[PDB]
Amino acid sequence: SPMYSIITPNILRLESEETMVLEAHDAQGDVPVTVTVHDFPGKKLVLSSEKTVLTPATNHMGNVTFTIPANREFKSEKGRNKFVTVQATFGTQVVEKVVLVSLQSGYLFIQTDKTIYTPGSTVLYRIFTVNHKLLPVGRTVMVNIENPEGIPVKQDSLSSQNQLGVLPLSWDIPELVNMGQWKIRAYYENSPQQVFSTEFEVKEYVLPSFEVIVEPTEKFYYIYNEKGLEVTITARFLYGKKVEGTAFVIFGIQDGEQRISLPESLKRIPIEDGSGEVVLSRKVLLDGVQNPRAEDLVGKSLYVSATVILHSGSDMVQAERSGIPIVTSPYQIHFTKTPKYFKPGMPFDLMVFVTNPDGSPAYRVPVAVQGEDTVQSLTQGDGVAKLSINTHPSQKPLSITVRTKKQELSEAEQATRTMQALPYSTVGNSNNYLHLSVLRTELRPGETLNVNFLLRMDRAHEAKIRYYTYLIMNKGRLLKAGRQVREPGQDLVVLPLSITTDFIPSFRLVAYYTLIGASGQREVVADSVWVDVKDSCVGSLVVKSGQSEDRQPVPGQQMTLKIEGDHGARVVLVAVDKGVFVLNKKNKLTQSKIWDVVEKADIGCTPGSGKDYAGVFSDAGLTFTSSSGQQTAQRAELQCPQ
Amino acid sequence: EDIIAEENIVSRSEFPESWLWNVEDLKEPPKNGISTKLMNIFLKDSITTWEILAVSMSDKKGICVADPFEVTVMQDFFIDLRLPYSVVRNEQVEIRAVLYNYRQNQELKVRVELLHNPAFCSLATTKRRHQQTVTIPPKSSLSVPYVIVPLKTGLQEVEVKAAVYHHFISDGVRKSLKVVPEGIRMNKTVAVRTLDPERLGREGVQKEDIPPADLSDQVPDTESETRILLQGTPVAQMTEDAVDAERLKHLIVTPSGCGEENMIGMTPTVIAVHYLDETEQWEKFGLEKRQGALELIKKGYTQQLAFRQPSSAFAAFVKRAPSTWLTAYVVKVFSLAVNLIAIDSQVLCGAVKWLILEKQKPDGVFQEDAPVIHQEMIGGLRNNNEKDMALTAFVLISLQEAKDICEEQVNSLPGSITKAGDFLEANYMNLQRSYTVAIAGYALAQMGRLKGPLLNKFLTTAKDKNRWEDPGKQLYNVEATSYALLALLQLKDFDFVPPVVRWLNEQRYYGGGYGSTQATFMVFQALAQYQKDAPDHQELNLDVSLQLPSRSSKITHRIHWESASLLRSEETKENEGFTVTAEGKGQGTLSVVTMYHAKAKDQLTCNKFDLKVTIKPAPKNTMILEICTRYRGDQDATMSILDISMMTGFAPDTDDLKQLANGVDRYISKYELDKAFSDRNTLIIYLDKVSHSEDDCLAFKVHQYFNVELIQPGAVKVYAYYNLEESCTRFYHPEKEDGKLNKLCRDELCRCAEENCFIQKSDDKVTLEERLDKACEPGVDYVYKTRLVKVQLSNDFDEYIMAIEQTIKSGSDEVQVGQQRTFISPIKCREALKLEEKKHYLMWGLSSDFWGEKPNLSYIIGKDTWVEHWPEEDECQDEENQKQCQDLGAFTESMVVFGCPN
Amino acid sequence: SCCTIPSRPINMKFKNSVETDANANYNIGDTIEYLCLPGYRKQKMGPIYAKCTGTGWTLFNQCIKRRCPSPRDIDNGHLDIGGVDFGSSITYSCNSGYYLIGEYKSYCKLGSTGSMVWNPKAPICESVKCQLPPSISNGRHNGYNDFYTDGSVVTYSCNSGYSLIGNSGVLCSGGEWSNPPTCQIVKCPHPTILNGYLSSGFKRSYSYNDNVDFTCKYGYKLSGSSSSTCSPGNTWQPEL
Ligand SMILES: *[C@H]1O[C@H](CO[C@@H]2O[C@@H](C)[C@@H](O)[C@@H](O)[C@@H]2O)[C@@H](O[C@@H]2O[C@H](CO)[C@@H](O[C@@H]3O[C@H](CO)[C@@H](O)[C@H](O)[C@@H]3O)[C@H](O)[C@H]2NC(C)=O)[C@H](O)[C@H]1NC(C)=O
Ligand SMILES: *[C@@H]1O[C@H](CO)[C@@H](O[C@@H]2O[C@H](CO)[C@@H](O)[C@H](O)[C@H]2NC(C)=O)[C@H](O)[C@H]1NC(C)=O
Ligand SMILES: [Cl-]
Ligand SMILES: [Cl-]
Ligand SMILES: [Cl-]
Ligand SMILES: [Cl-]
Ligand SMILES: [Cl-]
Ligand code: NA
Ligand code: NA
Repeated sequence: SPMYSIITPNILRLESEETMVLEAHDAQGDVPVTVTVHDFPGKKLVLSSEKTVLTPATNHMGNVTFTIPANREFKSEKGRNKFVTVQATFGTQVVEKVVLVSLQSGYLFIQTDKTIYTPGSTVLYRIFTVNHKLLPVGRTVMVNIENPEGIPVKQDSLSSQNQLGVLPLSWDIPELVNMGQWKIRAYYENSPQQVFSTEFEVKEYVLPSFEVIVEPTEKFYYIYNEKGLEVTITARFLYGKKVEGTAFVIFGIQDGEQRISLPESLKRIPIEDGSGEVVLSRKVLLDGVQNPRAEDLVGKSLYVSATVILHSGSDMVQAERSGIPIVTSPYQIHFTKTPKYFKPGMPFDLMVFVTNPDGSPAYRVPVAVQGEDTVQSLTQGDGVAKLSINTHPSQKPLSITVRTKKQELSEAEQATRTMQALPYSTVGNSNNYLHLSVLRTELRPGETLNVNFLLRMDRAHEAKIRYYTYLIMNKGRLLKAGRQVREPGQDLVVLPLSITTDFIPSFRLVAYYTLIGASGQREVVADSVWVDVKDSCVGSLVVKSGQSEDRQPVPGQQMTLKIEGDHGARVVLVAVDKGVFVLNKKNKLTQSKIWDVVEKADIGCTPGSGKDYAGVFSDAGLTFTSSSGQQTAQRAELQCPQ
Repeated sequence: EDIIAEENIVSRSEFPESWLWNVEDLKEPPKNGISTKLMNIFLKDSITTWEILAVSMSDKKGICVADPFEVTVMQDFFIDLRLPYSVVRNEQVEIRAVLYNYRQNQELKVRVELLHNPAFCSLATTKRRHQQTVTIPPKSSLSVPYVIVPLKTGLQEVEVKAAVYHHFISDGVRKSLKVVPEGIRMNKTVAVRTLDPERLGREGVQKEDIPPADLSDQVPDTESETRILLQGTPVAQMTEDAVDAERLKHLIVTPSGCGEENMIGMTPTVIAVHYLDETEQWEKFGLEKRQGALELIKKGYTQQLAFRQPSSAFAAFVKRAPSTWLTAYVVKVFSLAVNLIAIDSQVLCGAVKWLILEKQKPDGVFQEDAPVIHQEMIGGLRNNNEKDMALTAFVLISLQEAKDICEEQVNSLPGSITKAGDFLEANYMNLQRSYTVAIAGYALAQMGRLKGPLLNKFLTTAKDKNRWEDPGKQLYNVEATSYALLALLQLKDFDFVPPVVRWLNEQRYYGGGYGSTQATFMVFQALAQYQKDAPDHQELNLDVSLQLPSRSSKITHRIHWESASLLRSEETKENEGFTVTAEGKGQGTLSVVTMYHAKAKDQLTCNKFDLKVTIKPAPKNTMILEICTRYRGDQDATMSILDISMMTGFAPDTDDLKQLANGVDRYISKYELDKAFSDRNTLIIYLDKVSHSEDDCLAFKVHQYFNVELIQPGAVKVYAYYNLEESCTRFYHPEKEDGKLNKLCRDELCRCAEENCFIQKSDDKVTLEERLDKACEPGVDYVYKTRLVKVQLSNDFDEYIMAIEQTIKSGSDEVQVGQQRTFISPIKCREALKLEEKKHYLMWGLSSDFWGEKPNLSYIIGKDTWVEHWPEEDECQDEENQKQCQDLGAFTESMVVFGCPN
Repeated sequence: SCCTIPSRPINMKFKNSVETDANANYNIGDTIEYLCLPGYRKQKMGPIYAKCTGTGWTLFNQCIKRRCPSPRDIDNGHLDIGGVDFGSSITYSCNSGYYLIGEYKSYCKLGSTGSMVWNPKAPICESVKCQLPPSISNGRHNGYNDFYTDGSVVTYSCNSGYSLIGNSGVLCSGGEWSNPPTCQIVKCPHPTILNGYLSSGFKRSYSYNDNVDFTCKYGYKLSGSSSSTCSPGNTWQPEL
């Protein structure tokens, strides 16, 4: 008995290109399918209509791409939840699934010319308007400027149409203005709930002539370190020359929001050849706090303030280095990249992420699984190690403990972490499972990654599985889908997947197979895997000197700026005095910020696997529906749980 | 000479914090996939490192942020002019021009100059430059202090130039600084008015008169700004809770029967879908389930078609005579189900047509000839009393439900509705049962025909103003109350609604069960409609205008609910009273706050530190400099700084400095002590603390190595390290105890002291032709004849109020006729002036002698200003002398009649 | 004697005006002093002068163009700088949505008080206003702001039973608004089909741009593939 199935993203976006994947199982000849999308529950209007015929030559696999109309006729509010009915009909056989709708229509990014402004001056800004594909788009944007109190002082409704995705604006700061952190907040008109923001400080100031860099010798403070916290002070003119002067350095403890100053830490040191050294003593620190137990300081942070005065007395610069964490270990372990579900009897893959106390990845750090012999694994550049443990077949919950194996460290100093993984629940004790595995090396576009498919199931019903089908989730949508062929008797199969700039910054691969169960009922088995891809710009943009004289320019001199980029690209520029950044380096725009915004919006909520097949689908942001009644549960929330 | 002349030096002046805000495109043809753009840019004047950031947008490639590109702009010799963000007007201040020499093996002998600016008292003037010659060792810097006094507010210019002897090298720096008025900025709230035109205003109009701000302590000649702030205050309406989804689970039923039974089973399923759709409660119920509900409904409909008779009416069995009620009910239900499934237009409209043409009497009444078997299913209609009104009402309602669907097919429909409405209207006042009152009330409300005494009977009939009830089945009362709720909703009487809705929900009735169809259908339709008609927020539509006496056209602001948060501001420089008028529905907030500069006592300056500085002759000239500072806090200050700058040509005693450095509780850098006697004229002394209970004092000798004609006052600044803003600065000078540059002040205006005294002359006497020659000179702006009205005294000036009797020659100032002008003279110039009130005078002078702008504009009696006593007519006629008076007459005549020639 | 009589070097004049009048015979080693003409200054330290040598005159020092201040940028405008020396020019452009007022070209010249200045003074860029958001028959847009500039959008909405025809959004560009939508009452006579049941869009009321599909028992008329539309003027233009 032939079975018809449809797979779509768990969440459907307005004004965004979406794809629906249609599959026929055990079907002969051409199959005609008509797919329509309607509003739920009113069915008042057809949002989209498309048709496609599955041919036996294509290996019975089809897709229909549709964009929900921008119109958003279905009214927003009270916010959530909007739904649509998705219907696919294959040769008079109807399969329908109700899917959740997100009104979000793309991304906005805000760029100001500086990070801080004086009253009376002008804030120049640009609003980059892109879709979920990160491509320039012409839409209507609501823009607000908010005071430190949070009140909107200015409200505009603009269009980026014909602006090549770049909306240049400006705001004049009144001479009499409330100081503080001001916010620029913009949103797509159609998607009022998704607000994108940036901040700028308003303050009376003058630019300093030099910068002060205060850096501890260690990114953290070990609580049992007798030496105390050593801090280096560096002072240099913005034009590169070293500073001679006097520095005042003071320390404090930060616990949450509160800050406790350490008066006795105050020291006055000479800055010679642009350099100075200063120490916070363990005794002073420990005397600063009311609690006699030093261990209570763990989890808290230290901050250092340095004020440097030029010998002329003409210029003074204050600089702070904060969030120096107080630790009992120079390392942290994270299981944020490992699946929380294992399949009994099949190797379980742990994706250990080892970091420094500042959040940065840790390189060449040995890591092992506790309760198990050997299994040492080093860390990659991204601070990622891969571990594998063989599991006994049984529904018993899995408790894994990972510890660092750093040679120069005491056992009390090593980092440790424990996670629990639940058994994948098969249908009717079928004891059938699919498992996906990947090499986990640092991944870049232009390279191909092998994806390994391994199945464990009763050998009597084994012969039935001719293929697997895989779906590639990326930036909230389906990017690719396909099939991987397996002959009977073949436990392991390998799919080579070419990786492109479309895979940036990460993707999930969801594979499944279906068969006729021992119950006589239909049976679907699935697994999902998550893989990181190295961040970079899609395409390239580089700025350097065109003169190439290698000699330093003088004031008022003309020079040649060389820009290299993709053809036809619109390039916007700004030149900023470094002193501004000496005063404020918050809210600068970078590519990594963009990729972060993208990763936060992701539909998929887990690293992989699930409680059941439906769990696997939903977790990676998919809806599966079949004629036999096997479907994922309805998704309650737009936000990822946690 | 061997040095570049000042004029030849073009100062650096372009110091923007940001620039190159440019949009470019990679139009250039690309090798591979990359296109290279070469841009020619002119660098700014700043000496620093620029961060150049680029962001690209591509339709194929997307958005890309490039890595920041740095450009360092550097110079072997330069001036860093360190200016504060702002300076107070008429307050002496010290600034630093720091000179940098970054040559490794070459010292630089340099002449540095502060340019003269009429807006600043400084050393430099128009007649004389302020130049110094200094020497800078290699890999070193030198601080050159300038003491100035800002004379006018706004952006003012400071320029410092420097050139190198024996080297074709120079640099200049031209910067602006904000000069602000004295006193402290204050915000004074003139008024706070709640805007509620319906609640606070007659005839929907609210008027508020806002008074002018009382600026009693406001500094003279200071701009004030009045800010008018409008905001809308959003008010969200509270709606009653919707019935939970789980509680309609039992309402989903599979229809079976029997023309009547099928409808009994069809009723709950249809109304449940209706309520869930309306309240969007399909999520908790289960989305997948909705499909299901539908085909039950479909089933029912299909099945019901079996009991449709050739007349298009309905009955339990095909053999049975058709029921008016059951037919009208099939209409009601099908009409409500027309959204959910495809209903045949012919069936519904056929039933309607049958009801009208077959069952409606000439008076509008509908009649039942074949009552249904299941009396239960007709709920409140079961009562024998007032059957005509109740059944006519019911059928009419069914008709209203079908009007939009059947208006074209059925011609008799508008007339029927009207006819029924007439019968309801005619006999409504005689009703004695709450049920009939409620249902007929709803029917009449649908036609907008429920008004006046009828409306009052309807409302009055409600017990406790929450329900419509009668003795008997509770279900009948639920049904009736649902009808009345629908009526109130139709009437939009939202004030009467909330207790009624609360009561229905309080009953906790969820339909289903024997004899429940009417109560179910009606309660759920009524609640669904409540949800539909419910407002989430109160209406905010405001039109607010403010009328300003300064502006002819009023400013109009419309405040709506979406933009309610948005702050609207209007600003007026004039402190004038105005009126604000608000119209429309909603709530608003008006706030009027005036920002002004207020004269402050005690003085702002030195609030954290007391600082006394003294310079005294010491027992080759040497003096003793004493510095006494006291912190004004509750406890001793932490580590602090004394920034000391020497008088011109003075250096600290080296031995004194060393002994001070070895002294405990203070520190002087090895850098300072190592430095030679010259050319460093700045010294920083770091204090480990500053006492708060007594003056901390120190003293050292200073040696005059260089002699100059003009000596710039030295300065001492004290501040704690953590707060540079909270400082105190004192000046010191031998000739002047205060250290203050000589200046004169009148009211809020100050000018640099100059030798411009009126010249007294003459014993020998003067000719008419000299007057004619001098007055006709181009430099002379005005020539007047006037009388001294009043002589007044100022701190630095003598004032003479002159009523201009005749304008012999008129200047830029227009005195017209008989107006008054104030002529002033410095106290040091008293002996030369001889003025008496009530006496006439011929005066004339230069435009350069003007001071300030009207009002209180002054004429300065300087050296070039002519003042001559004019004898009275009686006196003029006598001897001693007739000559002077005749000469004044001729002077006058010649001047007005012929004037001056080109 | 041997030298000659020299004509003024370019950009220079004689220090002594009397020199040419003097007509003195010049010996070897004799010097003549020059001054730089207005708008120029000496290239090197010391005087600018020529010395008579046996083989003609020889020039020591030179005069080169004086330099103007570095130009300030203009708000909402771009600056094209040809140079900053004497007689150089800067041409001013204005960003889109802005127009230029004042002079579009400036030059580095000699000003009174003998100082190099930019003349004329730099122009100012001003926003092109749109203003006057058009009213619509039986509909209100909103707006409440003036003046609107390039890129500004105003969204129209018809209240009550009126149906909005065309785009609800108007864009202000070049001081000119795009075309407003018209909101008119429209009704649609219920679709009738012999032997067709109807598939979807079966709403009680048909106003604007509603849609329907037909399912029918066999032996049904017309062709082909049906579907339907509702169009303004209550007309229905396709394949019943
Ligand atoms: C649906 O998706 C297919 C990709 O393959 C399918 O994807 C699933 C979602 C199911 O539908 C399955 O049936 C199947 O696995 C898209 O096919 C793609 O076609 C494009 C061209 O339109 C191919 O891109 C390139 O085309 C250029 C020429 O223009 C060639 O030079 C390139 O070599 C390359 O062929 C592409 O290879 C192909 N598959 C991929 C990887 O995307 C199909 O476009 C899509 N259907 C619709 C309606 O969008
Ligand atoms: C108007 O001025 C008042 C008084 O100066 C402000 O009140 C202070 O505001 C500052 C920040 O500007 C705070 O640091 C103080 O804590 C405030 N003091 C008090 C007692 O409120 C007030 O903020 C100003 N008005 C506005 C609109 O900000
Ligand atoms: Cl296949
Ligand atoms: Cl440039
Ligand atoms: Cl009919
Ligand atoms: Cl010259
Ligand atoms: Cl200029
Ligand atoms: Na990534
Ligand atoms: Na400077």
